[PDB]
Amino acid sequence: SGFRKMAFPSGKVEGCMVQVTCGTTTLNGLWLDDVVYCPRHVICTSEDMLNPNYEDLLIRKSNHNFLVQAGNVQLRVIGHSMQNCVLKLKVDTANPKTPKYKFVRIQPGQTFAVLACYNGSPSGVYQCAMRPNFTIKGSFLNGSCGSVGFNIDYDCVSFCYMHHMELPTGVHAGTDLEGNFYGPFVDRQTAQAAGTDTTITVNVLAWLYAAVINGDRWFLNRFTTTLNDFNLVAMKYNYEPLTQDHVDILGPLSAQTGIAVLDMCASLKELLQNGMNGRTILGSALLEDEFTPFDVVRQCSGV
Amino acid sequence: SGFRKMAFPSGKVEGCMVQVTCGTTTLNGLWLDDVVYCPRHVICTSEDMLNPNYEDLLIRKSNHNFLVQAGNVQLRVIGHSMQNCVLKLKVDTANPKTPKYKFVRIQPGQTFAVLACYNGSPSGVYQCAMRPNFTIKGSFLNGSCGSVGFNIDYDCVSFCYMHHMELPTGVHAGTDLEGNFYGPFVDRQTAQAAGTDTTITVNVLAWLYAAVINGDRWFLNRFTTTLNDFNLVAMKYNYEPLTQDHVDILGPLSAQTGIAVLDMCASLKELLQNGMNGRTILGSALLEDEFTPFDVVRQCSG
Ligand SMILES: *[C@@](O)(CO)[C@H](C[C@@H]1CCNC1=O)NC(=O)[C@H](CC(C)C)NC(=O)c1cc2c(OC)cccc2[nH]1
Ligand SMILES: *[C@@](O)(CO)[C@H](C[C@@H]1CCNC1=O)NC(=O)[C@H](CC(C)C)NC(=O)c1cc2c(OC)cccc2[nH]1
Repeated sequence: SGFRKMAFPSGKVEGCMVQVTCGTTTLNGLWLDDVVYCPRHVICTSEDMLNPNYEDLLIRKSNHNFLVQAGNVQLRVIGHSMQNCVLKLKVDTANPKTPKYKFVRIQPGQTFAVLACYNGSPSGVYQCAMRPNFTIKGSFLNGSCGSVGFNIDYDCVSFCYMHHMELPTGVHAGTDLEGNFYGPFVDRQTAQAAGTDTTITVNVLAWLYAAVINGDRWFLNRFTTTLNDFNLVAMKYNYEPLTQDHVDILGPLSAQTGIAVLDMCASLKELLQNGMNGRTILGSALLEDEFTPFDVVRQCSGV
Repeated sequence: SGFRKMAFPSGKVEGCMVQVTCGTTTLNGLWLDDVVYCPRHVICTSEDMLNPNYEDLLIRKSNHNFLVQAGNVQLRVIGHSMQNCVLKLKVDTANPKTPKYKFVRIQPGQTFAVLACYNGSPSGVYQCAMRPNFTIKGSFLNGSCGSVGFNIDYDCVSFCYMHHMELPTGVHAGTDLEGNFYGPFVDRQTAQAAGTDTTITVNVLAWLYAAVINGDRWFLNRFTTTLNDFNLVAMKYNYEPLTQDHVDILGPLSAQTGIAVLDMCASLKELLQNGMNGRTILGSALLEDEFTPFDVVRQCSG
């Protein structure tokens, strides 16, 4: 038993992390087969980042302008190209530790593991959720760009995020591995705001089921609600709407606890209107929304 | 910026997890050099775990009774021994993925990464804090014994925890890599209770230093205190007493912010006696006690 935010093992990703340097600008790259993926703004200087014409700055660069370091060995760049905001550097050596992998664009509300790296060296790993406003609440410092987010299904690593930016509010923004940003952000040195953040309702419900499976039932109530009436209250409290697909996705958790999804909605409705009154749920004083139904099932099945 | 419960990358430990099976009992082992370490109760039968005499049980075991597998490849056992609650199985193959490592016994309050493992296959990694009552609030299922907790300094892996037991309350207990249980538990199929838990004072102070570093410093007062006066006060609010080592590992943060440790102790004392008065610290009205002074520096420095 027990329930904590838990990331997939990062070993298969650590073996792909490299360092990319152009001028006095350094960040992390991802080395899969004979191509290294990194944020394209590595080709910028301090002055270029204010408003960079990347296509312009890229044609003016030569292969030998890119220093790529895999641990202690230097990889030779034998070609370069740009796909959206991601620079792709072909190299003379294929990474022998390349795992079975795929590039996936994650949906808002879904979770992934983040391997924070600095100077091409892994530093830490933690779970994040792609929030509705397409930011993530991570822990990134200077030099963390190029760090990637991922999940692992059996032995296949699905890469879904590469880090680029920290917003003024302290949250973080990035691209998928095709170089497309999540959210309306742009890779220029400007202060950018995200859209209004909402709470991932299906995740809050799943996390409440995790509390019941771990013995916490104090928030339950005898009342029930309709899907529409719950959504009215949810939208009022800046919660994402709950769809029938979400109700279907919550089925297994409902069958294990014997609590109908719409019964848990009434319990969440009361929590939103009455509050927790100082009480805690699974140790938290706030309603947690960064656990997916999958995340919960994978720690609370059999308990 | 940003504060997360962050775990060390698990790759150096993933390459060391194996599966150990005796009869039908399977759990996880740690393969370092030519030795596999694992919980000794792997030699017990289902009905035998009520009050095992591990010394007699081991007498009835030979090298050929132990099935050690890295993946599906069997590692031949060429010797066996018992050290406290851990079994050391000498194997014929030295693990080529063995990292530079050491065995450490952590103190209550310190944090470490836990690599959840099942049938020798890593499944997840998360960060834990060793409670003052020698328990960790983790996520462990059937088959998780033998999973290890660890820290990584540069390229050295410091192993500090091997999982053994889930308590009736849902928290977990285990040993260091020398087989010595953290806390007053024993490897036996019985419901054992942990001592009443307390708040990790040293970590709360680290958290306050973190708030100061970020410009959130309303709680700094004009008082100071002796270490003894603070301890006696802290024990009345279910807070751990501080040691000399606790004062010492707050040194870097005290020097970074210019706030003497005992001045911050006096600030904490005020918060304990008078509450927060609706105010928040780093966006929360609850004082957090699962980040060590090192975790704070790592996430404010780099
Ligand atoms: C990468 O490491 C750059 O290689 C870096 C990521 C962080 C720095 C601190 N915390 C992080 O996660 N990314 C940046 O510095 C990006 C650069 C590219 C061009 C987008 N810039 C920002 O993240 C950024 C710029 C500004 C800003 O301007 C002026 C004003 C306010 C916030 C801000 N963030
Ligand atoms: C290991 O996997 C055993 O190999 C297993 C750990 C977990 C199982 C589920 N969640 C875990 O963390 N360990 C045990 O089952 C141990 C075996 C001991 C070391 C011999 N037993 C317990 O942890 C345990 C026993 C009892 C009990 O008795 C009866 C009564 C109440 C709780 C309890 N926990």
